[PDB]
Amino acid sequence: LVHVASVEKGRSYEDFQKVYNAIALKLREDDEYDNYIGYGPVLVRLAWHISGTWDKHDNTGGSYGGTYRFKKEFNDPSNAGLQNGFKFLEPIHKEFPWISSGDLFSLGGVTAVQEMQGPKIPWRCGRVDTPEDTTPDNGRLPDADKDAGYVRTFFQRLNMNDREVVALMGAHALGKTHLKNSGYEGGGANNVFTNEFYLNLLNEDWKLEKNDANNEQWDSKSGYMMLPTDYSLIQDPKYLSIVKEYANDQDKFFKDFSKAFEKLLENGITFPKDAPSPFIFKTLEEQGL
Ligand code: HEM
Ligand SMILES: Nc1cccc2nccn12
Repeated sequence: LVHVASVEKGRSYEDFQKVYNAIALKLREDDEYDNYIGYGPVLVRLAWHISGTWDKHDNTGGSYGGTYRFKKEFNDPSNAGLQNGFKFLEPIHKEFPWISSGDLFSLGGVTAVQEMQGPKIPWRCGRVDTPEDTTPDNGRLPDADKDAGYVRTFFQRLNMNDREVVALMGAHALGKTHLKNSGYEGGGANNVFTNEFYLNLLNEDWKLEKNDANNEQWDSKSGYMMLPTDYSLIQDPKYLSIVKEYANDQDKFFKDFSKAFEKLLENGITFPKDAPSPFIFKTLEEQGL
């Protein structure tokens, strides 16, 4: 299976900046969502979930096909709550109906990270919608109740190494867990992209507690929470080294996150040699908008 990127006909950087802007403006406008978290965190999670179905072995899944639009994937139990991201993006897709579904979902995540003051994430267009029968089956996204060895093995399927996994998990500073979606609850209301996941892991007093869904999670009295898979990054010595690196170097985290996230969103895609270079979108702030 080769998935060759194909630029939406006649479109260039300025087209995609407009789409970016529309998402960014809606992020600013619809600020009440999820107890004033806003939609930034769920859009990042959406971009990851649409990409994280990829399997390096056969090139199935991945962002290219935009298959989250189909019911099998839309209704994956692992994707519970992402319907809110999809609804957010509906009027954007109405305004810009030429963009492919994969490009929109992935661009949503890029826009969210940047608008939340995260690193710039270079982004390439050209994902092409594929048919319903290309939708990957449920069960390719990771479980949260597991340990470091699970996390490490899981992410080999996505061709991610230890550094990539640890960098990517820093997105867990964002938003919160919701008992009705995942069987985990809490984490506060953060919508600023920082390296605080690593700082919190290292510096908080964590207790292993059961939540109201009868699942174990790690909680601190300050109101922070970590999944078992998050906490595994400080249980495993190789992950721990990396957690400490990012806790001590915000810029390095930003740079590594940006690379890993771009890679995640592009796994499975063949870019022709004469494809445009990745785009780096300006934030609303940078544009004076
Ligand atoms: C072992 C890997 C991972 C596991 C088990 C995991 C699990 C979860 C779970 C259970 C939630 C709560 C969902 C809810 O209840 O609404 C969640 C939220 C989130 N995850 Fe992950 N995740 C993982 C990796 C990632 C990666 C790689 C990213 C992005 C780079 C990501 C970004 C997020 C974001 C942004 C949220 C918050 C969404 C919201 O506030 O609505 N996670 N994650
Ligand atoms: N631990 C965790 C996982 C996913 C999202 C999130 N937000 C705050 C904490 N958190």
